[PDB]
Amino acid sequence: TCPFYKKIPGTGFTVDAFQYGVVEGCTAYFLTHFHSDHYAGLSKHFTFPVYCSEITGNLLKNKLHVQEQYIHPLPLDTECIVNGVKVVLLDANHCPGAVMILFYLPNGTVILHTGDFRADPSMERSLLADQKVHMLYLDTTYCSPEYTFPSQQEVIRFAINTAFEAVTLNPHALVVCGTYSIGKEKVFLAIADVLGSKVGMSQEKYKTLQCLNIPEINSLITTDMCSSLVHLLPMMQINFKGLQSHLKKCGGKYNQILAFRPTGWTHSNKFTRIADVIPQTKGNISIYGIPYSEHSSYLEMKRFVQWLKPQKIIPTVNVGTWKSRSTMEKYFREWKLEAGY
Ligand code: NI
Repeated sequence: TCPFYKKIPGTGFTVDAFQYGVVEGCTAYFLTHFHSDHYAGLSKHFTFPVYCSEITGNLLKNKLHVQEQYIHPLPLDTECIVNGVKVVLLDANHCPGAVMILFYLPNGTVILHTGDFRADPSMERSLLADQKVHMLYLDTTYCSPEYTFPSQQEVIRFAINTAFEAVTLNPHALVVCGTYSIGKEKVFLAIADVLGSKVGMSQEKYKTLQCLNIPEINSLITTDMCSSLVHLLPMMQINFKGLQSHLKKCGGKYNQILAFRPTGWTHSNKFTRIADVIPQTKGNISIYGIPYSEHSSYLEMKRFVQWLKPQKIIPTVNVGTWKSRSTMEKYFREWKLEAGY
């Protein structure tokens, strides 16, 4: 049954609740972003209003074939009225089109639902600064102190330098980047840009990227693999068997693969600096695991919450075990006592 943490009290609204069939008494279904655990259940047969960002609206229309009369895209940073309730969509710093949602209840409660987000100090100068939030529905993906990772900027620097160096030493090396969903486009686009190549990918993937309102995308991507030395493949195929295979397919245009697997977190983060990352190598194939996160680290999350000072926190991630739940509630209490709210 629809869980309580996907329901907005005092409204007929749900958030990311498309896999439960008809949710009793739901008058508007909000979608934070186009990732499968969140959209699961949408299709061309959905006949209720869906509210979302313009980019997420493009992906519903073109990838899932949701009919246009049920898609209600909203501009960001703009006060809008949905079924008589004032709402604002804010940038979530997650994947393209990902939003957080501010609900202004008739009775005067203000509710922020983060969707998936990577908290950042820039959010402290959005519309959020202008009024108090009583309840926070928080993306708690990495809510434990062991989760540290570098800035996105430091990680992209690492990848750019690595790739530029390898291909300048060997102009017959191919770079491969793994993907299984939107997000993390900066990885493969930054590399292609430093090498003066377009990124080659399947037609299905090129279609997905054309939905995202990225400036000058026609200049950076292509479905012609031959003319490209940065290839995007499914994340599944980023392993020695999968890469040896792909290399055979290129017909001796290339003699070496350098591949990137942008993962969330890995236990090498507790020990290893970004400067200190090494690949796994077999033969003429090297694989780099890089910690490019589109979720908040524990410290980023803690700062955002201590800044916002909500009266109640509702976790949306890692809620399935008692030990998880109970550990998160302990951190919330530490944060609150340390900051004085
Ligand atoms: Ni997500």
